[PDB]
Amino acid sequence: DSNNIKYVREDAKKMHKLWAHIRMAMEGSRAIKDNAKEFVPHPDNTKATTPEGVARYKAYIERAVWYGASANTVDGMLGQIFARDPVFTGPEDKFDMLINDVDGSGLSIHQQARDSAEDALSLGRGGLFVDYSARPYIKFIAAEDILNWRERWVNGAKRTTLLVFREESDADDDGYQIYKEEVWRELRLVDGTYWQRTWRENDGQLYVDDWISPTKADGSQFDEIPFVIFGSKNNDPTIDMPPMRDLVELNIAHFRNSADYEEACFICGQPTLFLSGLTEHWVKNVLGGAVVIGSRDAVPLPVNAKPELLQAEGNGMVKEAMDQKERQMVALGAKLIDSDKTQRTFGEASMEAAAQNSVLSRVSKNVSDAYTKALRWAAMFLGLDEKIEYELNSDFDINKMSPEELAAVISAWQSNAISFTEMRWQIKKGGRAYLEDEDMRNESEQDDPL
Amino acid sequence: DSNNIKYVREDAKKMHKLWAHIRMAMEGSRAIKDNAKEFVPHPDNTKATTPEGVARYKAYIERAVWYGASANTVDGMLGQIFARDPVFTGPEDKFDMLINDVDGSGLSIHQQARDSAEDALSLGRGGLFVDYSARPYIKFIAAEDILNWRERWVNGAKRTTLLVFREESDADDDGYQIYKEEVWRELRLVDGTYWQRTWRENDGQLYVDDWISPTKADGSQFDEIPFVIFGSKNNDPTIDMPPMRDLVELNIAHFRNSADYEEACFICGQPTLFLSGLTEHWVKNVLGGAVVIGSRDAVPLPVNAKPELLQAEGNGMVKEAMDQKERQMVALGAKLIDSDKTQRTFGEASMEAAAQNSVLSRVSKNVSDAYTKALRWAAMFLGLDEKIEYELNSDFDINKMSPEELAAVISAWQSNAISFTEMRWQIKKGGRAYLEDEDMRNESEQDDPL
Amino acid sequence: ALSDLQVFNDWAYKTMSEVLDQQVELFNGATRGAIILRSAGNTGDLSEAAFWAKIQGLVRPRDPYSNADVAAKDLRQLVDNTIKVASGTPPINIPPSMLRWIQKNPQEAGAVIGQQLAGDTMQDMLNNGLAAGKAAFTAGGAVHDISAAGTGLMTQRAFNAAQRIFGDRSTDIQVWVSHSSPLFDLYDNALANAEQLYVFGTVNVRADAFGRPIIITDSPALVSGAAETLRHSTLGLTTGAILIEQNQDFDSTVVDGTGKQNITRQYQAEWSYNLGVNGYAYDIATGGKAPNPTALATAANWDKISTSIKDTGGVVLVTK
Amino acid sequence: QEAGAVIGQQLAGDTMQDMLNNGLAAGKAAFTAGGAVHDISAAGTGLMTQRAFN
Repeated sequence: DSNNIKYVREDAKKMHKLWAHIRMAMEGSRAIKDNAKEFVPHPDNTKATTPEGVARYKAYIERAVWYGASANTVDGMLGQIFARDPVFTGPEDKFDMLINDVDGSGLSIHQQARDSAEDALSLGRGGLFVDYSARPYIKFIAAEDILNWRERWVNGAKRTTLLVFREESDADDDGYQIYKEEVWRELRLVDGTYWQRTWRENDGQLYVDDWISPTKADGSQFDEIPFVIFGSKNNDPTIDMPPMRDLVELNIAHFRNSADYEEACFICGQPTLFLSGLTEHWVKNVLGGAVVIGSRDAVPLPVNAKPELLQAEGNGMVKEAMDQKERQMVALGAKLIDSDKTQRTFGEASMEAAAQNSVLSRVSKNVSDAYTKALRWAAMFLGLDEKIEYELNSDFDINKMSPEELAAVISAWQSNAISFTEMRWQIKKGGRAYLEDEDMRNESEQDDPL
Repeated sequence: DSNNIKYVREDAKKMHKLWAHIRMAMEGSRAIKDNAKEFVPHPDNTKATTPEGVARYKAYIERAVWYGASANTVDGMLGQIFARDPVFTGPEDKFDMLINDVDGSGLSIHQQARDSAEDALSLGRGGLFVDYSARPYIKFIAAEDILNWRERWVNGAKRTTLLVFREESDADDDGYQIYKEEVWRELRLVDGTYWQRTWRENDGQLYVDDWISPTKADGSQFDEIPFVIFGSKNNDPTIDMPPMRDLVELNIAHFRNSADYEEACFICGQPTLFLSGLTEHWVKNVLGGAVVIGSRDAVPLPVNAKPELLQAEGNGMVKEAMDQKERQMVALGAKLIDSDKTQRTFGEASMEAAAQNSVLSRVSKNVSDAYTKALRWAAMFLGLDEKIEYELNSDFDINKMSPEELAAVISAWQSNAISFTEMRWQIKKGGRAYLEDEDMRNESEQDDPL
Repeated sequence: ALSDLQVFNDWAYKTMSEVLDQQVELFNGATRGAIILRSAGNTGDLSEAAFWAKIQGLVRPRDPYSNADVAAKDLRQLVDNTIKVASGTPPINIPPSMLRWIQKNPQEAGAVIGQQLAGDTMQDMLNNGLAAGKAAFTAGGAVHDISAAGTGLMTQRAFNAAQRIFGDRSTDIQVWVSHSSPLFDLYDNALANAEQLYVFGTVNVRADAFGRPIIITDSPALVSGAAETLRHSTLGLTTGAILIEQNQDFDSTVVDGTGKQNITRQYQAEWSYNLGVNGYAYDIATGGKAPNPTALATAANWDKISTSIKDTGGVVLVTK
Repeated sequence: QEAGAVIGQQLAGDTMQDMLNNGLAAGKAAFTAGGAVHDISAAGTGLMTQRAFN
């Protein structure tokens, strides 16, 4: 019951380093350059000990350019997933407060879903908490916030019996300074009953609270802890592999190769005369320690003197490795960057569309399940309808819908094959309508001007 | 008392530098060349301290060329988002005062929306403030103007308790000198009630005004602070990562590589005779320091003498570095440049359009939600209808509607499958209509001329 | 026990750390409330509570014929006490560069330090509580010694002496906590019964023949000496006898000190809790503001607050 | 974090103070260097008066 509430499950401690790495890779070039020691080894650590070595390493890191493939990958994946908006199924008037302001901050449920999908795509872990205030609130939980979970078997079933997670909040003191006050919720399930504590630590003063048992509208307590841990793979308490690991590693390798290439650019990319076969007498007498290199003047040289404009040549091995890493990130990614040079045949990509959009569909289904479960839990708080759904947009590759597509869908609705709400969802998905279905009905009931 | 109204959060202070550099990158070549000291490191610090070194560095920077594709990026993104005009749904004649002059300065809500969208696309921050004069005014708070905020849970909900922003102005005197006097607004929320103060600063003092509780037309004061902060990620007080980071860093790298390449062009670009196997006596005899190099005149050389023009040859490795960086800038998805030589096979652009347009859709949704919320708050101030909406253009890649597209839309309106206002909306998006639909109905109700 | 050598999901994937060898599950219900483990913070380095005292001459004989002179009486107010104990962690040298074993695991270092530290922290709480309880009971005169009589440990005749000491209220003693050697001596004596009150089916009784189960832990605080001078301490506890109360102020930092040829990465932890013994007060002046186990286990640092031994909860028995 | 907050507020105050003081000192030094100085300490009794402002 009472123990070290700050304890972190040791495999979460395993995953902290990787999770921080994806966070840094998403943050951008500045974050990577700030901790470049963890990514780009010094070409000579014995130099790195010396102050000249650390200055050289600083200059070496600054000249490098971060490609930013992982951030673009996550952005494009999120954009593809959230074409238009997820649709709500069931009563829409009764659930309006959960939709418009899900957490009470005015942040709509679709935006919270966007954050959850971003987390599940980037570092592949998140959580939803639904608790009573009178109005239920659907929290959002970061991956590093879920810090403990266990599983005994009661009647031989998978039942998460313990779940502790941290919360961050700024104390509302009189002044204008910013603290960081921590709150822990200890969700405990005993003999099929939900229990929870609050560990508010305002002013470091432990206002630990007695165990409480939340009740539904009709009572009967609860049978399951209302906390779904959505992930890249599935809604399991076990940690799932982040989808961005390979892309982040490729980006780091390309960044190192870029550092080498930029150092080469700055040093040996400039042509130089390299006056060979030359004597000090000749220099000090005719050159005078100064060479005019414009086309107006000519320069003399003694017998058997050969000048040689030396400069590093292109298509080197370093840039070849950089090109292959770029192609590899293109190859194992999904709509992360675009190559205007190459062309792709229509119909060839139609067959590979399903394979290319695997992670998108998986995360879409996972988050849809998680949010539907949370909505059902909130309904049971309110004693509302249970058969409700919240599905994220699963039909990917969305564009303006063709005129023949419009004719086909209208013909299909004219037959008893597609419902009116289905047809409106189709026509809105194609960017052909904006008014709600009921409003369109109300306007279209009236007689036409003719 | 604290009296620290001007205090800025630590993370906002961290983001000031990135915001300023993004502003500089958008600004153009002048701002970068004024501060090329940071972006372009001196090729030699030992010379950099010396005077001839700083002269060489100035001549080095002046020949550099700021490619400036970040500005073109943001311009193209804004043009795609703000094409035609965002649609306002609700009683217009009650809200005509807001649509016409959104802040009492004659600017339509569309122009302020465009400014907010540009600020969200550029550095991922903004703020809309609504206050009571009788008329409500929708402010526009610059990204750097929001200098403090606070997030505290009451009744288990995300509620914003403190939010301080700077309001700039110019002093009104009879003279012609322009002062720049600032007033700080402290938006505070205590026990679910919105209060407000203004801090003024003149003649060596810091004014404080009385706490006020702005009320709706129906009274009942307020429950939420009428301030919304939007960005690329979502409408949260926490900073959203600016979308231009990758483009800004790549543009800076391209700028310094262009500096190096232009130095090479100036110095080693022009050919030189480089007469080898040459004696001083021959020069002083016939050359005399002057070699006529026209096609009319021929010049001799001694035995075993070799002339050889030497200029830097093309496709240098520095040029290929600039080329790869430009291709990267294209690859990150920015609509920054076009390419006349590239040819794309249609049927594949729509495959990834949803991914190329990801941040555009995200910003569209965020700004639409923010302006919707601001309009609802203004309606609450006036005590008018609450079911009002404000949505931006969510369908990019707009173009003239094809005759087949027009026929399909018209046939869709013939059936009770798309509303008349929807048909008018699409036909206007296709640029096939300009006048208001009510004027259309008034004109077309009359009998045909025959 | 568990081996998990068959499948290696990850290198030394939590497979073993020999986390602890002593039974430390002796808190709250485990000790039947005797050693209650709680989580409620309090400030400073103490926790003082005041309660009224028993008036010694409350009832007096009265002579109706001559009331004589009224004896003057007055009422006091005793003071409770709860010292705060500070416990840390020696700097732990994490290997920053992964050391290239058959199991290559750099961050598993901190991952396993977490669990080992949790186990050792609970062990330290239990051991300090037991040592402080022994010291307080010894200072209060609640001790018995049977070392000089016979083998030095009787099967059940030993417990009756503690019952006699604690007096008429002996019913409220629930649990004896003891080292494993007294339990094995108990088994050996029971396994060869002089008065045959044991049968083969009932020779493995863990209780004390009065409904007070013996709870076994190998706490070093309950043993002292070696060979001939080896002594085992068994102490009985009522409900709420030992109060170990955490403050939930765990602090943990990892520092990249370096300073040498190779990088130096360290680990450090800090926490605190409040130790209290029912009916006794820690003498703050005699001991220290942040006492160590040596000072906690030392008598004359504990004062008897309750008027009667029956009020305070705990009796200690020494067996050789 | 209370220590960090206290340091932050005191640091804001002291940073304002330090920039103000250094600006005023540099201004006084520059005005003395440029020869735009008027002294009342020598002229009779050196006290603030509207005459000194004139």
